[PDB]
Amino acid sequence: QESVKEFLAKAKEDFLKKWESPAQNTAHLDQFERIKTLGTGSFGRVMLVKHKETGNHYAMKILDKQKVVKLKQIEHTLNEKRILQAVNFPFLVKLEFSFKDNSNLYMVMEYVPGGEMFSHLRRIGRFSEPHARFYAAQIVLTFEYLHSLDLIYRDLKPENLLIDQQGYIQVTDFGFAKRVKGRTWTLCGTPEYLAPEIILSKGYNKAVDWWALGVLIYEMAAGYPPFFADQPIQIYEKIVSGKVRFPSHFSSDLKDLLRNLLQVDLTKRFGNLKNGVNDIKNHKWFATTDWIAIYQRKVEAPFIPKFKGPGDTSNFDDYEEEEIRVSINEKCGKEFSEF
Repeated sequence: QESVKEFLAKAKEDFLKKWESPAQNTAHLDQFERIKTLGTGSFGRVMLVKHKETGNHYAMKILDKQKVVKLKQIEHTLNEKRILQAVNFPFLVKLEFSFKDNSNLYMVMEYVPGGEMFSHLRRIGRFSEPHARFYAAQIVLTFEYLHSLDLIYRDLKPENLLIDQQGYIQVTDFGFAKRVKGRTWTLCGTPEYLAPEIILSKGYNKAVDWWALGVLIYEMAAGYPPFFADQPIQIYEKIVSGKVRFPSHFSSDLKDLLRNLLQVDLTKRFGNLKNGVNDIKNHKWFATTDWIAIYQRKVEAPFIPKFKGPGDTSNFDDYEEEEIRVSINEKCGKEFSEF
């Protein structure tokens, strides 16, 4: 416990230095060769690229400034980059470079070829309780780290959990990550993973991450999320109801933990009590977990993604290659001046 406290203090000092003096403009597009588009969204894309000089592969997130403004994701994109450049933890994907041009914002990250947990979960069906516990433990440590720096993550789901070549998690997408002391109000996340207090719209705190952990653990072990319905409105009804139905194969301990994580009133929810993360870390379901060994990656992973070489992308879906448009005129200069 003393080694944790001492680790987190050093980590806060490290974070705050970089938080106060953010790295900017540490590379340029011309330094990278495009290999393949790994994914697309409403205001950007992520591409596999090769750094021309070193031959190292990276995952490059490219965001269209005009589209970020239109979808009102300005502050969110600024948060993402500022937080990512300042954090350092094994289970967070490392931001190696960032920069911008006339048209786009760029975040070059370590490439994780194993793909998203979500795809592996669908292929396998459901994880064993020992299997789920392995992943969950890493998320518990990751939140313990993030919350210690007053950071809420807010985008937990298996889609955002990449599996590295050691079979350990790397969390990607900090679009909803925010530094806040106390409460915040933005309606954001994924309907299946939203805490009641987000839906209720009265404001909320880091306790929403612990709720989402409850959802993640359920989804991992059951093969499907605890609150599912045809339409978001019906999903939200189930969430705020205070009712969960657990599969028969769920251990008594697992159910107890999920009852305490999927706790509707944020003042009785595990991880938001006076005793914080220890209520989770010391829970019976985790009695077998060696938290230090997990941090170190000394625990045998349940599954190692097949490596198929550098620049192989078989763990990702296919996407048509579209142009990377760079305008001659600077766009949205003011809005993204801090990037």
